[PDB]
Amino acid sequence: RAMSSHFHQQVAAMQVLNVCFLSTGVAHSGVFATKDAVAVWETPVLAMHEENVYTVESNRVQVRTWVKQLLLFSEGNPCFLDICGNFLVVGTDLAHFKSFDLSRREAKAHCSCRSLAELVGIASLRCSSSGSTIILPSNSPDSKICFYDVEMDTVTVFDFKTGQIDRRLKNYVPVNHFWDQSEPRLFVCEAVQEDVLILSFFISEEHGFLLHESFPRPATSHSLLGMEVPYYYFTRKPQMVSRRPLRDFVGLEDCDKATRDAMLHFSFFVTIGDMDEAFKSIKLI
Amino acid sequence: YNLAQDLYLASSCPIAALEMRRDLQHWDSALQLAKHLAPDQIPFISKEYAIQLEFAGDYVNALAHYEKGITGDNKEHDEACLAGVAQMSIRMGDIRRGVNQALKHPSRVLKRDCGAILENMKQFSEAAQLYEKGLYYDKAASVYIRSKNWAKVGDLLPHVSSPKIHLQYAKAKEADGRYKEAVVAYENAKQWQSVIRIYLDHLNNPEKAVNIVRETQSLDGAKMVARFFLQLGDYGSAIQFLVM
Repeated sequence: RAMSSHFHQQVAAMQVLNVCFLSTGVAHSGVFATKDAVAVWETPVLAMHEENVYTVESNRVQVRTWVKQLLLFSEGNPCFLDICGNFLVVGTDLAHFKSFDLSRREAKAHCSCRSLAELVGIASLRCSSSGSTIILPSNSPDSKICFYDVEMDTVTVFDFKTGQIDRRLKNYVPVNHFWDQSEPRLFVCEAVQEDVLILSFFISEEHGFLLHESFPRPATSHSLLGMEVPYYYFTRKPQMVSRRPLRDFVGLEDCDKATRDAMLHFSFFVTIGDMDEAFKSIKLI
Repeated sequence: YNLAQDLYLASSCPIAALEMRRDLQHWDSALQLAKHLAPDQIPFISKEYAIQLEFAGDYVNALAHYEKGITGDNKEHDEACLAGVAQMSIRMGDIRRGVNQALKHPSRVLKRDCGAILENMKQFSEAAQLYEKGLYYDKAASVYIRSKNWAKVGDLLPHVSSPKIHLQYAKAKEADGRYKEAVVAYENAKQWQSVIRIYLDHLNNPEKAVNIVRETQSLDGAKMVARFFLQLGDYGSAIQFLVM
């Protein structure tokens, strides 16, 4: 089977159906896992948002109890949901997507409808915690990767073959992607050779896109489940969750939130090249 | 390293201990040793100590070691220590003394960083003075806009290289309604967008408007000035005067 696996809020779920709460270290067609509620899925994609349910009806989104909220699509049937932070991206396979805010009681459209085809099928969508960054165009996946700049209202397309970013790894094609659960600027990508390599990048508005980490997929791991500080979490080839501390993050796994945030800043400024700022961030450590 | 130091002091080359303490960035221990072995290194090491104290955020001891790291021979070292004392005194809230040492240091870079420090304390006037001292008219205009003291903004505009501050000051004048310093600022802001709008609205000079279009390829108000001014029988020549 496809073994639809997800990771969110330090909860990793694999369809077998192993559920690992790695924050507490407890192990027990698609599955979505949070700290409190786990939802299995008539919808192409559905998930829990606390007690909210993101039911995906024909060109429509609803929230009901275990009918609460309604959202209308004017744009193809939405089939890509990704909740991160307090923002949810709802995307289709017809080069269109929207971002809805969840900092309030109900989902409100943070961004209006946009056309990926005008800017540039869609493989999959993912979102950041802040929701300001919203993707793989295509039914085989394509090397190019698109990120929609909501605030400045543009698109940035990075080509795997050429290593160039157009504003509107050469033998690898992305097949899966995720985001860090704390830093909206940290993005990850799984690329299969046209073997499998994991590329983590930092999205800096004032500098662009940066090559943060580039490491081959571990032998025991077969798919990129995601990350959460300070571990890359992968689906292990048959605890079916493999956690690898980040290369910079070796040794500070048991530190407090302030120290891990400071060395997160260190890694980000190293990707920028800001040696001085990374030095300042490390200073207290 | 404790045993290594204990053995070094008993050796025939005691200063070696200081060296390793200096090589281990143990500046406190290095200062403790240097009072006996090498007192000439007492200032330099002390300054380095303060630098670490500066980078650790412990500014109180950084000020003390900066003022304790002053010499009478190395002019560059003395100037660096004086700049450190100025920055610390500024961050102590002793703003008068801090800016006093800021004035009496021949280095524009100290003014550059001190402007940012004052921006951290948000003292717009002091930051403006510091920026305007060495070479920084643009940052002085920025902090003056933050303080909304547009007289000094206009004074700095001939030397201001930032069109954004020109745009902000022109918007301020549009709020004031003079519409003439606004025109000059917009022209310095690469904003004929607003110059032609003012010539359509306030100055009402169609001839200068079309001259602006001819000399700068103004577009946004190009059709609009003709639309407003086409109210005559021969005003078709005017709607052709905009090259249509």
